[PDB]
Amino acid sequence: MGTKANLVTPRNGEPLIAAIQDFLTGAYLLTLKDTFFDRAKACQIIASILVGKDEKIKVRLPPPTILKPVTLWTGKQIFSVILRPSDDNPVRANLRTKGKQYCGKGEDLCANDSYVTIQNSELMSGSMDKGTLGSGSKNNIFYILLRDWGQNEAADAMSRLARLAPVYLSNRG
Amino acid sequence: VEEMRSRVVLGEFGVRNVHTTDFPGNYSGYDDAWDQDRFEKNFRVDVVHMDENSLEFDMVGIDAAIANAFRRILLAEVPTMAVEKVLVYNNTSIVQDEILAHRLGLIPIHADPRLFEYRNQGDEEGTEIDTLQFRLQVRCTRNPHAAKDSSDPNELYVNHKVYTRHMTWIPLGNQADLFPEGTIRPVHDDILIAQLRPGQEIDLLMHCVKGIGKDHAKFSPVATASYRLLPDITLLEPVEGEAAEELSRCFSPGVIEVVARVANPRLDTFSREIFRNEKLKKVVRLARVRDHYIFSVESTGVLPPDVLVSEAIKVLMGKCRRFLDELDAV
Amino acid sequence: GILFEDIFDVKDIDPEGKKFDRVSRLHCESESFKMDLILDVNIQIYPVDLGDKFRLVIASTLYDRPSRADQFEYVMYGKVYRIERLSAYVSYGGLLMRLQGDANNLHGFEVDSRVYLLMKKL
Amino acid sequence: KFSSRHGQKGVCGLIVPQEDMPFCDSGICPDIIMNPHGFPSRMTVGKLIELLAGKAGVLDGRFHYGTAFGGSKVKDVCEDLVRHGYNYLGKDYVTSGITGEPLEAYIYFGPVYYQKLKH
Amino acid sequence: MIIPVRCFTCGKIVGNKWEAYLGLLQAEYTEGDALDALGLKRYCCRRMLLAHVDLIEKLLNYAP
Amino acid sequence: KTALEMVQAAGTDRHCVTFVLHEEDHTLGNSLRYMIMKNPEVEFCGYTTTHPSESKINLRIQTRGTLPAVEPFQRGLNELMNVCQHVLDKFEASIKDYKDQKA
Ligand SMILES: [Zn+2]
Repeated sequence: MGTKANLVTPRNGEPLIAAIQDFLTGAYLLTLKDTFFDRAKACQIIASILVGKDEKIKVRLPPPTILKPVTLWTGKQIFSVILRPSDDNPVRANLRTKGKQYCGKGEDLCANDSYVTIQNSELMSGSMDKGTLGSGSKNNIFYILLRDWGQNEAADAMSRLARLAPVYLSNRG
Repeated sequence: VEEMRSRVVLGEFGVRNVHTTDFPGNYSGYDDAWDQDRFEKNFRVDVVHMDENSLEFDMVGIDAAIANAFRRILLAEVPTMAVEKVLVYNNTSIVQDEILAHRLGLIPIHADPRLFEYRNQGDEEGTEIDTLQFRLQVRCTRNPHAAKDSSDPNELYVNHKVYTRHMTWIPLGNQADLFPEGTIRPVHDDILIAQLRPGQEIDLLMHCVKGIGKDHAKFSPVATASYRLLPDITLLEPVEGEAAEELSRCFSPGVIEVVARVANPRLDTFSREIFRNEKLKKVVRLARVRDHYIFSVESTGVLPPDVLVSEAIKVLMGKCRRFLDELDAV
Repeated sequence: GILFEDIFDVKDIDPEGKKFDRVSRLHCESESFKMDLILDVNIQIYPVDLGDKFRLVIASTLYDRPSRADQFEYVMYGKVYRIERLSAYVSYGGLLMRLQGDANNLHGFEVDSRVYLLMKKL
Repeated sequence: KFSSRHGQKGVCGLIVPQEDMPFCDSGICPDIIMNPHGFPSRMTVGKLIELLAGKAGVLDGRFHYGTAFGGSKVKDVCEDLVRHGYNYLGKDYVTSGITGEPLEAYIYFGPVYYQKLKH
Repeated sequence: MIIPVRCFTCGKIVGNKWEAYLGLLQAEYTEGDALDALGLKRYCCRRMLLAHVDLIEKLLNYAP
Repeated sequence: KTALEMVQAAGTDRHCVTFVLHEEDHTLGNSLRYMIMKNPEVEFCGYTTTHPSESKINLRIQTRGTLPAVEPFQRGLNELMNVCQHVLDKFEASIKDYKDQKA
């Protein structure tokens, strides 16, 4: 009866334990295409995820996606730190799906940007809707981290986002 | 091409540039790696309008992270003296006992801290080096020359209202270092503690202790200790011909001159009325300077506000020398 | 070390309407190679306008101590993540690039490899 | 449990210190930070006007009638914030208490009648 | 009950501004500019006088 | 027993430590984070309160080369103490000038 065992309801197979309310609207506003963090805010949002079984990892900030005119990270690159904070973490999550307000035409290249593509636990395109993080969808990441990589990595990546996404949202307002 | 990492820019729907974004290897071409003498030269403090119980100095040239220390340190880490234990005797007032004892807590006390020390143990007796006792004995009757009117100052008014004038000071020990108005009860002598009707008493001793503001907010030395970045408003287009007096009533009143000139930007409250105009919202970008803010300290009256700030910096320096001596142990 | 380079002409600054305040998706066309690309560019740092010839270089590496390739003035960093006349989808965190067409000159590309942009106006 | 005079009741989940809380420009740190997700599903737009009719009310020294089917409209409350130098919707520019930098978006702000109730 | 001697949000000393406020409303002074005469700039310290009811003069009647 | 370091691994790594500063909060962390991020040899600095119930922050410093995760921290305070020495003196020289101008 542990929560790490019953992440999944026995009617459908859907996950019931997943983000609700603010965490979803936190991580959507963070993985939205427009956000850009400098190494000021980037190491501040990331270092929120270092308490309570997580304080003993060499947290690897990914290299930034703009270099020359100003160097700054993007929002989705910091959401990848949720799925794989350390260097020696064995999680490689993979997911490709539609989203809400889907563009209809175009696979992943249209400007509406509602098409998630995660390769090796690095969010490559798209923004995290409810349908890619919440409860009820069989293609959110916490369901994908459950089936492919055990249930400890799904509960850790869900308890990482609950710590990370309010720390962004309370400073974004 | 041009870099406003130095102005936050306020749009109609959001605030655009916000985070400080000035650390080594962020903005190519710019070396910003904490040159100490560069900070030492580009920084000044411009004091505006210091009477009693206010202060509006500037501190131009620090990041908004250390500025949010001095706001926070002022708010809840500069110590003051306030009433903590109300030894109650007969109290027949209709005001309840704890609510009286809580309302004695919020009264500020003019005896300055850093003459006293903290209360080490429980130590409910006090040691006259830690505490500061007050007495309150009010028993109201009818006055004999009262007319037949129902005017509570005239009849029933021996002491109908328990003001803070009725509090007195029981010098605990030598207490000759402090003078006659030296521990001026409650900084404000007009504070209404409770009301009475004849035949009712309030008899209570008090104990004052030195407390951090974050322990309880009655120890807070300052009413508001907020700060705000100095705005600067740039008309990108020259405005004239009755649109200037349109832009006059749009902003705060003193901010503007009438052609249109942005005469004095410091007085601007961010109403953001430009975006209602639909014509001038493309004309002028409004912005606030990042490293030029405006502090506004208004003390309750325990310590004068020019000594609150110089105490607020003094305990941040003490908070980091407390840690630098930890590394010297290890 | 260059994977791919040519001169490009940006033709639609944002094709389907401005959706973001800091990123607009360009549509460009090459010079004599005819490589269509659909590149997102942070325009707050690097503003681009309609009909502007700009260089574009894709490099696997840049070679402050090793004295980087910095003659260019807008450098991103991201990985290729799909190869579908080949398309070649590159992602820069969230900023997509769909360099397309004529697979003989696209030969340097692969999948799951780190890729720099080095743009420059003309 | 506190309620909010619109049926949006709520257990007081956290009690932060005052210095960790998003003060606006004039110094006013809030008392009760309310979550904005109570609004778009419940559609209690009447709460969003009390933060407007209250905030214009205290600034003018007046009690705004919001009755049923009438009361003070928004088009006259909003032009009372402008006289006191406030945003005409009430969304005031705050700066965050924790980090010290200004918040990315404006924050709605005002006095609404929170009644403690007996739980 | 009685006037709370602080503002709840900022903590300006506001308990000593009640009978000074009631002395102003006894005169011509409008409800608005009475609080501007007492030095109440922001609205959160303004509601402590404006929205306050004084039960303590009414309870006293029923408390011999 | 306020500051205490947290070793990254049983073997011990000096390139990344986690300072736990007791009885404090953002008042220092966010002002020390800034003064230690302006060091050119820190690739990662950041702090978090473990819980609002307890009172501690967890500063984590990660350098580039072989920085012992203590030398920027002992220089984060030393640069900040030199600031608070200077900003105090520029404050008291300005109040003393403002009061005299009012006379
Ligand atoms: Zn107040």
